[PDB]
Amino acid sequence: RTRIVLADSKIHILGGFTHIRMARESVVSLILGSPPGKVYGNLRTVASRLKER
Amino acid sequence: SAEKHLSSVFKFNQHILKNPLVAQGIVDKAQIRPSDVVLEVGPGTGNLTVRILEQAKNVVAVEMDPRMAAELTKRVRGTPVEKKLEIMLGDFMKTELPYFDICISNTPYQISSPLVFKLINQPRPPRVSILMFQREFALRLLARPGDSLYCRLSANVQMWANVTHIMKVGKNNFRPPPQVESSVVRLEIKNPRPQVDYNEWDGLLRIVFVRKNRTISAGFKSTTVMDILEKNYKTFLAMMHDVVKEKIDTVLKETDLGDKRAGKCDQNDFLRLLYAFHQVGIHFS
Amino acid sequence: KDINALSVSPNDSIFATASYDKTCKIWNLENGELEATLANHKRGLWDVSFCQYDKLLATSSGDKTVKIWSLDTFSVMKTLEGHTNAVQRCSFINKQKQLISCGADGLIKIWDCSSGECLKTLDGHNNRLWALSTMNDGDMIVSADADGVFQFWKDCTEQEIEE
Amino acid sequence: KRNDVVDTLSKAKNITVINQKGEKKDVSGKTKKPDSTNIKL
Amino acid sequence: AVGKNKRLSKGKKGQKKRVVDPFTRKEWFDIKAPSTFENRNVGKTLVNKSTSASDALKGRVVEVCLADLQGSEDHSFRKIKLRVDEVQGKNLLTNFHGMDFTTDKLRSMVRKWQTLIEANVTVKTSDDYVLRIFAIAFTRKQANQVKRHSYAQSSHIRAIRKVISEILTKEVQGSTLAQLTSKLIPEVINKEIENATKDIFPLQNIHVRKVKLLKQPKFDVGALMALHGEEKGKKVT
Amino acid sequence: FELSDVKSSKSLAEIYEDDYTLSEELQKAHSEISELYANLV
Amino acid sequence: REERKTIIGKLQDYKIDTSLLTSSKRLGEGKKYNWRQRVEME
Amino acid sequence: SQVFGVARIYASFNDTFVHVTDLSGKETIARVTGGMKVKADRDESSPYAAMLAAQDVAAKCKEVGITAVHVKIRATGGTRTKTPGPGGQAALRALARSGLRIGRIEDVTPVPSDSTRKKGGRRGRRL
RNA sequence: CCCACUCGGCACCUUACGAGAAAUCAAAGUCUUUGGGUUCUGGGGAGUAUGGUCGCAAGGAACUUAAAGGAAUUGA
RNA sequence: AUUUGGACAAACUUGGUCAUUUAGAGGAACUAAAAGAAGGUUUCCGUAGGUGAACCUGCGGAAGGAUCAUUAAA
Ligand SMILES: [Mg+2]
Ligand SMILES: [Mg+2]
Repeated sequence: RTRIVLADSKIHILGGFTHIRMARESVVSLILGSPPGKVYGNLRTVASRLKER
Repeated sequence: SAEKHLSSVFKFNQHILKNPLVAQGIVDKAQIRPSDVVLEVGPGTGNLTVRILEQAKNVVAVEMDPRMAAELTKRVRGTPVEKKLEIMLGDFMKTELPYFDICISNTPYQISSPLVFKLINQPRPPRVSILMFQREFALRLLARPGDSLYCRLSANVQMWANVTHIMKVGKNNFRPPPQVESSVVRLEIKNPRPQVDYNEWDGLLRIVFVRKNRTISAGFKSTTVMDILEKNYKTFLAMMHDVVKEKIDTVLKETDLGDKRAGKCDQNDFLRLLYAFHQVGIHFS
Repeated sequence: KDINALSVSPNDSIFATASYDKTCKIWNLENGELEATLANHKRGLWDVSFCQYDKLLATSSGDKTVKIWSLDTFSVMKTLEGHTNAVQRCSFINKQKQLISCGADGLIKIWDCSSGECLKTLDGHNNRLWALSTMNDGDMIVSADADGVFQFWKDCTEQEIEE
Repeated sequence: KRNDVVDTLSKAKNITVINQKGEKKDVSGKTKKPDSTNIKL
Repeated sequence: AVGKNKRLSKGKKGQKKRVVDPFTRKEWFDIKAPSTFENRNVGKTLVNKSTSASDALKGRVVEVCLADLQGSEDHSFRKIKLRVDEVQGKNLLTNFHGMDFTTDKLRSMVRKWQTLIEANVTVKTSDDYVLRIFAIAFTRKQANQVKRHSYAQSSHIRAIRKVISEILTKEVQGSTLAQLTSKLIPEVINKEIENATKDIFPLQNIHVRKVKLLKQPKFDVGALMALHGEEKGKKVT
Repeated sequence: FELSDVKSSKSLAEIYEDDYTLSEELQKAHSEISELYANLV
Repeated sequence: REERKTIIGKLQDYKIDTSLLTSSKRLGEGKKYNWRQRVEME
Repeated sequence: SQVFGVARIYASFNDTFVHVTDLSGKETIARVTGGMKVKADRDESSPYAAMLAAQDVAAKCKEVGITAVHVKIRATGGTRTKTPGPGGQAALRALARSGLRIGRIEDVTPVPSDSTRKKGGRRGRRL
């Protein structure tokens, strides 16, 4: 539930405080080398949790 | 209604063997005398325990998972061997273990090195122990002086015991397959125990194995190593940085070990080094 | 490390010192010789209290526990657990029978030394309790909050049973 | 299914539990534990 | 974390009681800027009252934007440091101490597809005031240029740097600091650098990025008073 | 659950706005299903 | 072995406790007692 | 009639400092942090803690005499991130709401010309 | 700075009347089968066994009823 | 300082004698007992290490690893 602007090596994330931290972790995992498919799976897990609460 | 206590200790939140040949071999190589009480680590479902229970006076099975403990209980209830099994639950590093003659373990690899030394320091330690480690950790126990894998673990474990390889267990034998290869080893703790202080031996080894392929003298060049040895010498006198420097140089030169590498040194070479330091009054620990 | 508390035995024969180095040392009062060292807790000791009638010693720690030591054996008889935070004070009441303790959680817990169980919990404070004084074997107990609030507890077991 | 596990442990007598302190206590939660004079007299 | 669940610390044992409000004993003082600047009033500061107050005052450095001192937004991106040197009746006489730009302005000028030229010189004024000046310049593309970039060869950069160092050295040596500060405000130095280095290569955003004060001579109250442009007491009875 | 990998038509304000104010579409299909069944019968 | 036995034997002469010795692991870091019971009784 | 201070906001990843001082910066007028205003460690960096800290500082500043402030916000800088986080942004909004006049806003994060190695290691950090 | 040209360079885009099974290649091309000069080189992932070779340590006492001889807030 | 003798007298050791709780094993009574899903992880090369190693870690290097948005100006 955020918006991301990827300006070269500079990343900006717009959203709520808890939300941008969640987005930041996924972005950082991608930077560290995690393949996109594995990150996508975790996004589905957190995305599920977000609805129940 | 025991949930109050068992939930206060456990949360009720593994790679299971799938080759009967290794399990039978581990029991066979144990050579359990009929008058031997056996301690069984990582009993699991109970495949290995039941074979041990047949040949042993009593079997103490130490477990950490409450769920697997019930599985062991259900497999042995209402049987002739129920009276000879004592299932223990919980972390067993902290507790004082009973007396056992043989230890057969499908150890969790995380607790490998605490376990190897617990048996060694156990009062009246077991005579033979068949333990299952990973290939890397097992080879370092089995590493001989001058080998690439010779290390502090190799030297420490080889003076309180003798470790000999049994077998290699592949990642296919386990499901889900672990990413590391496994192997079985036997540990024979020496009786009588060598009459050398554990702290003194480990004290010398730690200083000299910081850089195992580096010369022994360079290990003693460190300022912190210089500082600690100075304080130890002061304590010896109580019951001088330049003085301890000279003392170290004489010992290394006379013993003809200062130009040698710890990765190519035997128990005798460390023992000779330890003795020479004691004569000069430097007690490592 | 810094010494936190000092306690004197009933006969003035020994006195104990509690330090933040996780140890309690019992000294012979006449000569100052070290009678024994009590080292079992995992955090620094905030208070030490001799039992005023028999040879027991209570030591309070930052590990959220209180332990009763037998002076004759210098060993931990009973360990009391249940405090959510560090225990700052510990004193014996009702002679050997009970022990009262205060903690940073603001809760005063009355324990049974023999069984080591929390009989009662008094909650009249909203901050840490540094000071705890007892009179007439704990018939009157005063605890001072860090906010500056006093709670003058009065024993009423005899009164309640009559009702 | 955990409650089924708990009842099985309590049912058995040759089971002891370790708290974080390392103490040996039985499933129910009480510390699990001959003298010549007692048996003869 | 002030919660009750927070673990107790050793430092909480003995704590000093707050029994005196510090601002009861503080005394306000007014800061005045040199005559080189249009607006002399640059705020006020406070000190503990003399038991002295002057000792803490002297050596105090305050940094303020030139826009406030000159009353025009054209200097919004430039800051001036002023150091207290003398005190007279709660008036703090200050002197120039340095100059610098805002970080946002510096980041704005630095852009891709152009060359960054920066030059520095350590030089003293006629007042024996040793100072260090930093200059920054960027290449620009001509009106009819079609290339995306406007890079300059290192020979041009070294030629431009030599010209800039000559101008910075010349002006500082042949001027006092009060005169030097008078030059900084209208940015006449930058226009001089533009014309001199222009034939070498067209340039843009030529500025004196920073000014440092490395050394000071013996303090002269007489000179300080002249820069700022004594008083009888009143009988107490 | 399925995660959308395409740009959301709803601006970030709209998603917050919508949640400020089991499924209408699911019930929409239900009504059509009944209509199709009734006509077929 | 006999060399090993002799060296360990001589270590017996030079042996001490290690409670006070700093461990090498630090290298990386760089009236009667109950008279009260009488007065209340009487 | 307008006395100016300097509101120095240091927005770290694990905390937020709101520090108001005189124009020189030698005299502290009020320092409040997110940790002082919250009950849990996890929430020290939260924007909610920052707003409470900013409001507390603003109340103290008005008592002393300060009616306007110059904001000098910064992040950890150095080898770490260079832009103030949401904690710093919340404190800035809180000060504006408090009624204190905001004079000039500048980012003064310590930006190294060149830096020493970061704490992560070769493979990175911030899992 | 602009335009046009010309040498040398890091590269790039579209195509090969060529090559290749293809990915693709200004070379990995030299109009069906072959010669411009010259140097070097060749003939994957899992296991099984070994009449083979070389290496690799330490050390100076069981016994209980098999069993309702039980469980049980749940039973007889 | 130190000595003789006379009473006061703490504290220590000892067998008894009264009071108080209090540990296991028995025996024999009374009372009470209204519940009922799934879910962490890029692949390597050279080198150096490993005692809570189902694998971890330091240094340099490679893709044989999935490029969206803005962007000539005015
Ligand atoms: Mg983090
Ligand atoms: Mg490698």
